[PDB]
Amino acid sequence: PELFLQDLRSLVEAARILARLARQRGDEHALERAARWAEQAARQAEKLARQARKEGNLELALKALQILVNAAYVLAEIARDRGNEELLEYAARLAEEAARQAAEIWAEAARRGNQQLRTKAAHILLRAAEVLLEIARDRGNQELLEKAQRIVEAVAAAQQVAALALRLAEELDSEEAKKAVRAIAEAAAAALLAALQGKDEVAKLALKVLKEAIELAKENRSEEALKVVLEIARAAAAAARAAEEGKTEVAKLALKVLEEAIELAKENRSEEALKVVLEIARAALAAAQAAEEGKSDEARDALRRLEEAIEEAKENRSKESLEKVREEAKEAEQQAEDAREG
Amino acid sequence: PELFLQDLRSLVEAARILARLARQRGDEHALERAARWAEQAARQAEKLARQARKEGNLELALKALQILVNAAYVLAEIARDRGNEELLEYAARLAEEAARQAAEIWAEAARRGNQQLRTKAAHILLRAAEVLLEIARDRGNQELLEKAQRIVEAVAAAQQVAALALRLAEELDSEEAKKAVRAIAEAAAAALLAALQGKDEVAKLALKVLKEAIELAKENRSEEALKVVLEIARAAAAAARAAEEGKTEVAKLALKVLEEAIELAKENRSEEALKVVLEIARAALAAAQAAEEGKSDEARDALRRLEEAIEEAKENRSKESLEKVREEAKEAEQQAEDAREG
Amino acid sequence: PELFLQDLRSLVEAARILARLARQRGDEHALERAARWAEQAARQAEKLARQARKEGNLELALKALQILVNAAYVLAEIARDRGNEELLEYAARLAEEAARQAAEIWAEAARRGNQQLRTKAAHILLRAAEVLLEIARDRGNQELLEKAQRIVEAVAAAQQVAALALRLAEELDSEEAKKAVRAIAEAAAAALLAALQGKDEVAKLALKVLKEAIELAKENRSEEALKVVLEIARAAAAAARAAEEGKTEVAKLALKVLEEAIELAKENRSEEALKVVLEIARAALAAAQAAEEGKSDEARDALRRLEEAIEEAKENRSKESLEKVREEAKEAEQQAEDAREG
Repeated sequence: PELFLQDLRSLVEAARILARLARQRGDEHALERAARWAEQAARQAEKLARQARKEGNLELALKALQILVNAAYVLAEIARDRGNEELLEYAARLAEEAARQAAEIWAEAARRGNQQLRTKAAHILLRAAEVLLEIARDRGNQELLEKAQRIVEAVAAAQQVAALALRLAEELDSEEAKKAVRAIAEAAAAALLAALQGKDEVAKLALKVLKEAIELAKENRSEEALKVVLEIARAAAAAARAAEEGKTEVAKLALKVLEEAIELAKENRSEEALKVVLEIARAALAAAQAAEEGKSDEARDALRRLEEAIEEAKENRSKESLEKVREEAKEAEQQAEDAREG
Repeated sequence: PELFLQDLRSLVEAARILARLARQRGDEHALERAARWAEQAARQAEKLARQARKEGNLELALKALQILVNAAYVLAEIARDRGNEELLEYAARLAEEAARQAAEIWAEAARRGNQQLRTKAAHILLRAAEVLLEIARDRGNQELLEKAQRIVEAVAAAQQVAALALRLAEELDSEEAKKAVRAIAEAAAAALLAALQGKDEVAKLALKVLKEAIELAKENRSEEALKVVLEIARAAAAAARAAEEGKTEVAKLALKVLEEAIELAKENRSEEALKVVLEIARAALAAAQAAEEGKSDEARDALRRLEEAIEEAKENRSKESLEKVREEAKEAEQQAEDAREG
Repeated sequence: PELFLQDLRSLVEAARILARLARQRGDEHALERAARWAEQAARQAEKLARQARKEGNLELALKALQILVNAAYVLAEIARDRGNEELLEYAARLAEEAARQAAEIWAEAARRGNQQLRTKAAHILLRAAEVLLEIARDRGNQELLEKAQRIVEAVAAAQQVAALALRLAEELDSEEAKKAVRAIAEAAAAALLAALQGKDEVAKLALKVLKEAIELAKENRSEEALKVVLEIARAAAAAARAAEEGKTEVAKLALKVLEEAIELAKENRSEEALKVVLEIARAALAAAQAAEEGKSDEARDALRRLEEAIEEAKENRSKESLEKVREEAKEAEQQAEDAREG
């Protein structure tokens, strides 16, 4: 049970001893035996985590990482002394595919409404990226450092999106607010998986778009703006499925489609201009399912339609032309219905 | 709530990564960004601790230190590598004014009767002085080491005064004993703030006076001696407000006024000599409020009155002259009433 | 109470500061004072552990070790800098006689049926052997390393015997199984004390005999084989009291008396051959009390009787000669009754 979880922690703390003890004894017979006391151990937890994540059980699969994550820092002191990069590039795959399912845990954290666990996942991601640090604290994998500095940057700022949620479910103890906050966070977890892939600038600017969402939500908070930011929360969310589809050319385009809209929020802040912005986003949630489908020449065919219209409200913002970008926003929202139907 | 307390621990463990990761990448853009991930974090807890200590809430403001105390050991590895002593002398004020309110927590620990927390405060003071150690483990601030060696010495011995309290509230499970023990400890916390200021010898000998209190309390423990040591417990207490008033010349004099009295306790141990010692102390609790007032030429005017009387019981100790230092102790106790009235 | 247990943890963390602080200040007056803040502390717990182990209280005497075990790693940084091997060979006796009673705790763990604590004891043994590592991480006590590499090897494999117990009290949730499992573990704790003494090969092969017990128990598990392995569990157990009696010549002989029997288990697996093996072991539990008595010329006189009979079932295994090693096993079991009576 959970006794076998504490029955495995000592085995890990038995490799950190026998590996440091057998490297200091010339016992490469026991240093290869202590290097086996860690390889024979970490797998029994990876199958335990795969079966716990299969049962939809969080708190145990969460405690299954902090023990399995530390298993790298012991195999680091082993494969560094023996010098075998075939046993060092083995802990590389042991940490990359480990933090793999660590973010799929932080998904249903906000996607199901657990807020004290979406901040408990950051420990693993923080204390597991530190397994590549001391692995290259002096060594040097130049391309690997270009990830942890773009990964650890994608954790601390990711948990920062969960900060305004609390300070807005506490500054606004409402259900029309704690539903957006739980979904404007269920939409912020995608920025993790969007900068955790090669495109680090795609999601650096993805959360940067959701940044102005709360700033335009604390400035003008309507019951039609709580749903304007919420219909834009889970709308810019799928801009990662466009970046996670080669279409970072269309995702960094799609994620930017809302930037000038959230900028046109507190300038011409009208209940008729909000419902034109609050109705302008829904196509992005359909154009992202189209760049997660493959129509980059049809998403950009519909994306190049709201550009001269982005140069419409920008050029012509007066009451009859921002309300003409209203009958033009409805026309732009029709290109998605002509594309979603396909 | 307390979720934002765990939502801040990961942010600290995210600076210890990104600062060690960006110093090892030439990213003084991210090493100045990781040096900001710690500066933007520690303040949100210092205001949380100031608002928790404002509400009279212990256990949360106590857990607010162990996270805020560790914040120094991360900024140490930053300001040491960059070499900027304008960012290193910033963590100096971040640790000095931090342990500032750490002893004001241990005050109401015994001053309100919480004994398992007066020993929980020592962790912070011990694990926060260790933030100056690794900051100068090789560097070297010679004047700063002359504090931590006089500070850490003032913690371990301070928590030693709380040891006899337990072993006397357990060796004497009484209320006439657990009230003195809770006040002979509420009087021992002042020795912390008296050696934590420049005068390290003032309180080294202050607890050394309360040392013979329990030794003369385990030797001759009367119900009139439980109140003799208790009327001397919170009496020598205010000898710090004299040292914390420049008058370490009058405090180290006032703290020494009880030394020869506790020595005259188990030699001429009489219920008529106890009530002459048990009535000799109360003037010190009034002469300390006078050296905490400014009458160093009037406290020493009344202190130089019990000196030839200290040379009275010492010279003339026989039954008619220790009982003549009785009608002289009452005369000495009258100089405080002529001084307290002012 | 347990407040004095937390009132002692800070005192330990006050030596690790003042010893590192006074060695870095030339204060060999305070470095000898910090070396006293640890010597005056560790004994108050060793008497607390001796009085807790006297009261048969586990969880507190278990938490009395993790604090007392760490006390070595602080005195290591002291006696290494001062260079005095008369203060370094003092922490040697402080760690050897410490792990002394650490295994006598893991005894009644399974010998009384507590399975989640027999795995909690491994932490101490693992995190206390690591006190000799950093003590000789660079120094070098060649004969001492020949112990910790044979001690830490005797912990991780010892807790491995407790693994099959869970995976057989969970794979077979029975009382005829959870009684053997609690006794085939109460018999595995002796292998700890048998390789923790000079004879490291005596118990390396002792658990190696109990290894084939479960392998022959998962292959052919009868209700007469659950009692065959259980009557062999606590039978090979006392093969340590023979090794812990100089008679490692008779113990490594006695521990090997069951090897060829567990090998003759799944080859001629008969309910009439099981009850001949299940009745062949009981003499070992009586021949081990004879090598724990001193009759090495009478135990080997009875041990040299089952050798030509070991060369009987091996030579003559057919149905009439393994059943003739049946009427010979009863004859061999009679030499113990003629020896136990003495």
